[PDB]
Amino acid sequence: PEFAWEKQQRKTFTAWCNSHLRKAGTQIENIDEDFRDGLKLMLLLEVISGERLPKPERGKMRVHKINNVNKALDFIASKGVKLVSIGAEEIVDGNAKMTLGMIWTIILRFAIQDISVEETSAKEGLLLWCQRKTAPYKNVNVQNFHISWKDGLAFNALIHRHRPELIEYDKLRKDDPVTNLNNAFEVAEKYLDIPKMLDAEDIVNTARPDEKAIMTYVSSFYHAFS
Repeated sequence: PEFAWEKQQRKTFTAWCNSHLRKAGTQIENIDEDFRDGLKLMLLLEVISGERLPKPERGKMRVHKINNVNKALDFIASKGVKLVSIGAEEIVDGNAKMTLGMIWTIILRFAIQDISVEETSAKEGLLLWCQRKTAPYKNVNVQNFHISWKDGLAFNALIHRHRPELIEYDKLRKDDPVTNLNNAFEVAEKYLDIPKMLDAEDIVNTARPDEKAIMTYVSSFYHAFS
């Protein structure tokens, strides 16, 4: 039995991994299984760092997989990440909850941390960028990475600020949140080559939708527009 934030993070983090793994000629399907041998995890880190990790071992025994995951974890540690709750054995053994936490760590370090706006970095910097870009939209008030995005208007406003032809902003009503959210999600996919990472119903019906999932997707817009 699972949580809503858990279904949110699995969809989102899988789609995010795939938005990078596609540049290296592969995809994952099931985040609970497809990183257990460490190969696609090294691949992911090569794509998002623009660097190369130590040669992977493809011998199919457990010890090689543990070795591959430890290289990945060493590469993350080398970029300044203090890994705490996670270890290579439990990843290879398919600790799905731990594997989700490791992917968040990678998203935070490689997609969010280096964002810097007006002497403000990482999550806070990304939020300030959203605030700046959505300033002139009177029916938008970005104050967080959760409820502020629930009605779909902020997503649409972000796109429209950069690419006004993609969004007919005046059609969008505040009390029509699922239409707004899907509209943004569809435009981002078709036109900005940002794959869908969120589910509209999960966003609307959760008092506070998952801010890691929203941060992940929004970080993709920051990089698409930079």
